[PDB]
Amino acid sequence: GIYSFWIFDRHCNCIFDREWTLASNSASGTINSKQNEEDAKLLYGMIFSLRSITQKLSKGSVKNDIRSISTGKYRVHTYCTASGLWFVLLSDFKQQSYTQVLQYIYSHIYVKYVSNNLLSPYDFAENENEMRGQGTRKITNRNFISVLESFLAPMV
Amino acid sequence: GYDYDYLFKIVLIGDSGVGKSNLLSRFTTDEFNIESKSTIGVEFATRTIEVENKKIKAQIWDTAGQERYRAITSAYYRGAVGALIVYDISKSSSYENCNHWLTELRENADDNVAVGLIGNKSDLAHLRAVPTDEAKNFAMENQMLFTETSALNSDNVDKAFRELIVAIFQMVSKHQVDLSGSGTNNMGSNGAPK
Amino acid sequence: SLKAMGEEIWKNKTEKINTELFTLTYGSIVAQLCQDYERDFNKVNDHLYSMGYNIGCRLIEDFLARTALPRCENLVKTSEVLSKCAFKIFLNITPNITNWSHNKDTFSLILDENPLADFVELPMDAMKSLWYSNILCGVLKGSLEMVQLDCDVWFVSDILRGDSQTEIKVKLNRILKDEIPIGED
Amino acid sequence: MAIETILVINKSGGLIYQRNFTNDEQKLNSNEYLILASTLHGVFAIASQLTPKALQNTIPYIPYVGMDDFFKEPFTNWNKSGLRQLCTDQFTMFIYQTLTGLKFVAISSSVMNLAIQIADNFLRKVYCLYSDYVMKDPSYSMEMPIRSNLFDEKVKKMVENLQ
Amino acid sequence: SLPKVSQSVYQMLLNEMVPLAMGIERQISIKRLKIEEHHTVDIIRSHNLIHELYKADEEEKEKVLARLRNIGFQIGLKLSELLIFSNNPNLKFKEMDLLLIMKFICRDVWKQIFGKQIDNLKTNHRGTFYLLDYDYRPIQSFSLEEDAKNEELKMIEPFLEIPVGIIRGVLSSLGYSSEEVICLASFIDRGVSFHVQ
Repeated sequence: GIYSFWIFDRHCNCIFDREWTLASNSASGTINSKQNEEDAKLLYGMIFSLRSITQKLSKGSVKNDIRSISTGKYRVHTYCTASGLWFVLLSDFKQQSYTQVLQYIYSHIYVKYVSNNLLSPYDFAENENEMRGQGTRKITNRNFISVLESFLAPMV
Repeated sequence: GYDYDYLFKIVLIGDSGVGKSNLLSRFTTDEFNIESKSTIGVEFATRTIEVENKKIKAQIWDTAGQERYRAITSAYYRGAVGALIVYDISKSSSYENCNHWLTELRENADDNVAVGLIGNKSDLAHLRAVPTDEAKNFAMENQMLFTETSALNSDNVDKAFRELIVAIFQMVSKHQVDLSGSGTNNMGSNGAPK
Repeated sequence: SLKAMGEEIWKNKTEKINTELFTLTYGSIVAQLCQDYERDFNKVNDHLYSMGYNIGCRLIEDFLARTALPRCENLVKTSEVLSKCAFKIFLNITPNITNWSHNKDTFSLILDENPLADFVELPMDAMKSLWYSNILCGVLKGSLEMVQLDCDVWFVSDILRGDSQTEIKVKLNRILKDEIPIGED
Repeated sequence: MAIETILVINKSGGLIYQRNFTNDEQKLNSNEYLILASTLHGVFAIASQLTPKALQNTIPYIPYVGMDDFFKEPFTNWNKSGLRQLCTDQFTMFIYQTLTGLKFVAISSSVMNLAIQIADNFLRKVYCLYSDYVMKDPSYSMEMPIRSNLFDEKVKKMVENLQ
Repeated sequence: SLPKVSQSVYQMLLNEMVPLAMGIERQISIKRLKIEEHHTVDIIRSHNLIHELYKADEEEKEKVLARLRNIGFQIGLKLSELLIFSNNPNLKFKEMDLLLIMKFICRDVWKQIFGKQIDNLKTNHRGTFYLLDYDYRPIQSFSLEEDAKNEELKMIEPFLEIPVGIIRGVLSSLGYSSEEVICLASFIDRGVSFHVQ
């Protein structure tokens, strides 16, 4: 149902990446150390190149953005908010677009527990010029991870 | 429309920081609407010349080295017909693996390629990491076109591209004869009998 | 289009009373800066601006979470959404858009009523030294840059010092870019 | 379902054919199509390499597209670790790799799994016209744009037979 | 009924007079900068301003915590008259007992700031009334890192000095100055504690 969940900031950093080794109701993952950063660079560059070629190919006035990228095995689902903060999500087949869940996370978990957390920041940047893509920092909030592993767990 | 005749792909390969991308922008159309480099890796640039009353379109793919894209680059040399190994005379460790780039590019590019070798940043000629006569010799027993580019004068690199497209042209120059289409007669009133 | 969806968000949002709270809260935290500096008034504007910045930068993600909006680019669209579904959602009021520039750049933001200076009378020593609702310039300067614009806001006049209206003359100076995810190889 | 633009790219990156069908607009100058086609070849390469804890059947049918027809029986595909279908709001992009490596790209102005089933039975019927009318062509060298003018109004009839 | 505005801008206003308190004490006049119309304003934001209180000199922290109850004092003694105009029946100014104004505050103030009652109230009969609420509203959304739960209570301890000032203000509306302390006091099923003096 769900293989992996990722966030990307405005300043081109993966900041959250829940992977499921065996999927199912529960699994292991979230190690940025085990080449998760290299996978994030591949995931980001893919979505950035396809988001770049969509705006050159978009007639109309309200330009569009990626809704899903299939492959022969899995799918990529996106929700690119206007503040430059991208929810990508790698899934299985036999079920339609997860855009309702992907805005439910933004409307009930991220703004509930990260942006309205005021101990931890919203920028997620130490504040240097080595934060353009090349620095790595993580929010790690205890209540955020608990409810985010709680909600996706029925979708095995 | 499009109306060109042939289309070649030419890789630019080397170590990182040897100065390939600044070499690419000065001599050819650039920054059209390309998203950038590193987002997908290996930026693409285009150059349109004509040889022998045929129109030639050349796409130059400056390969990017970041260790992360090393697996991706292999697949990008598939079908690559023109090639250019770039090295800088100031630094010296690029020439230790320039031969390795040639070996990797003789592998899985085409049946036959035409690899040039170009010395960027000859503005720092006084800072010569490797002698030009050794690289000239190493081009001579590897059948390679050899160039020294100032990076302040674009005439040398432009001349190199024109001659490289000539040598790769005659290599693939398919024979052509004529398309005149002038043979007309037979305007009658058709006394047919079947 | 918008004003239907603004009332649609005014049917599923958590509400409380705008009188007897929040004018109290903002007036108490401007009375603290009045007494904390120790009765100097051209400094409290440059602390309320620097506080409104930090309260706007986190508000913008809540506002994009409530209503699904794209990244606004021209000043037709920002001026439409600020008058129709930002101030209507958060503060129940709506402004109006006059004093439009040449070349689609710098406009004014006349506020009809104001639930920050509501039922406040301002003392005579700050007729020409204080801006009262200068958390609003903080939320606009620290909120419009977070949709990757770059702006400048300032009050021009206020009801407390002057018969003319409360208006903010927001200026577009430049539009910022998106950055490419490495320096180089 | 529907198709608005045929794009045929090579086995080595840059494209050899495109013909916007009733687009009535030219958003991209002809030169851009080359960097778009090379970008699709690159992201088709990249979408191989990321794949999650998987490592584990694409059987279309005959829907009678185009009105005898070209084939009768369910068949297979040839790419699994690779890009197959992009989906956005204005359009939807299908892509189809052959076994030899020759990708066919179809941009679709009709949006919102059965679209795969109707899509690849059209993108194999453009592959049969490619192998019938461009391969038997001694003026056509390999690795060259498709300058034949029979291939255009052999595929225009089948796509206006679709939509 | 009444004219209304949204709770999510008020609660986010209510969370952050403590960065305002350290920006008023530390800035008497890594820090950053911004500009306006031929000016500049030197900015410091909230994550790098509550964390100057984990490294606070002890007279500086205790100088800050008087200001939080001073804010609460001003909003309480300004709030009590408008809650009198709401209803506030059957109590007096000198007010010889204390439970009838502790029945007032949990039903009448704490609904108008937080929407519910103080759900527990314990009666020491010599004048120490315990006011316990289980899920306090502005501290619904604060958490530290991956199981570093010891070092966050002492980090977040300025944030309870607003309802010191609230109950100072609504009792200085009824006459006098008192003494106040706070607790944490976790629940029994799916806390905070205030005294009276």
